[PDB]
Amino acid sequence: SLSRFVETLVVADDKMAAFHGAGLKRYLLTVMAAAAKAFKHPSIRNPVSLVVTRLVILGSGEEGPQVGPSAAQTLRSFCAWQRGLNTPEDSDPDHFDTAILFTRQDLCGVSTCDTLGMADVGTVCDPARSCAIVEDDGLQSAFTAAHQLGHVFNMLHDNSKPCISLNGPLSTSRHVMAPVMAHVDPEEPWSPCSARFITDFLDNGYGHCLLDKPEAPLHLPVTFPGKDYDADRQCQLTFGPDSRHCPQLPPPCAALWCSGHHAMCQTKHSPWADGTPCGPAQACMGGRCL
Ligand SMILES: [Ca+2]
Ligand SMILES: [Ca+2]
Ligand SMILES: [Zn+2]
Repeated sequence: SLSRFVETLVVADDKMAAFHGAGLKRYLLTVMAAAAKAFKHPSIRNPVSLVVTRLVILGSGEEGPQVGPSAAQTLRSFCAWQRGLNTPEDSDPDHFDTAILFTRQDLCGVSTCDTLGMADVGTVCDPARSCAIVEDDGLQSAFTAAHQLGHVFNMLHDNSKPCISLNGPLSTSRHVMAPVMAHVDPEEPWSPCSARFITDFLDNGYGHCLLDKPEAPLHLPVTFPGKDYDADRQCQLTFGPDSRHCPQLPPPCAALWCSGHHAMCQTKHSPWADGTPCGPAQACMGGRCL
């Protein structure tokens, strides 16, 4: 089976910078790594290799895309912007196959949105339309990412009419292309339905532009995200610099609860990052302490 490469542009926005500071590039790489690990899983049934060839960080001095107010607007804004950066032929190292915008603007509290982001379906090799938006809110934005790129590869939600047929009645929502905020089974990240829709896409020659290998991609961390950022840090990434992990809430791994201000524990209900210590000889995998 012919091996694919997705030459990804990554764009961090004006507010993503304020939030992450110097820690940004590393953060963004840690997330992208994590998305890339999902596309590399045998469950997708295709040798797809997610790869960052460019990374751009804006100001505040750098006239970027007009992000906000909505998610639908942000995507049309981004996709028109991102083109001024691309090149005519996939022969120039600067040519990228798809683009992703991470923003820390609350779009999904003012506007409708897919998970915490948006994308069109089946666009991988259309430079005018191959692009995505993700609202960042922690390491788990690596799955928001994959879900949106999934759509880029012509995937649909696992609760659509076509997907019920293929996944079977006893299907769970523990996969990347589930319409809810996901808790992806890492033994089986992609469902049968997602596995098929991509196969058909690539087989019908829609991934013709993913065949060239980029000469110099950015290095992606090979350590777990829970080792790179501990529980407190992960909490800090979701909610703010003052947020500490509330470990006391059972079961370990299933939900990252973080402190806030009397005093409280809050949650976005997305698991602890994979490889967070949760026991003496234990770390978390897919929201469980194994
Ligand atoms: Ca190229
Ligand atoms: Ca390419
Ligand atoms: Zn979706």
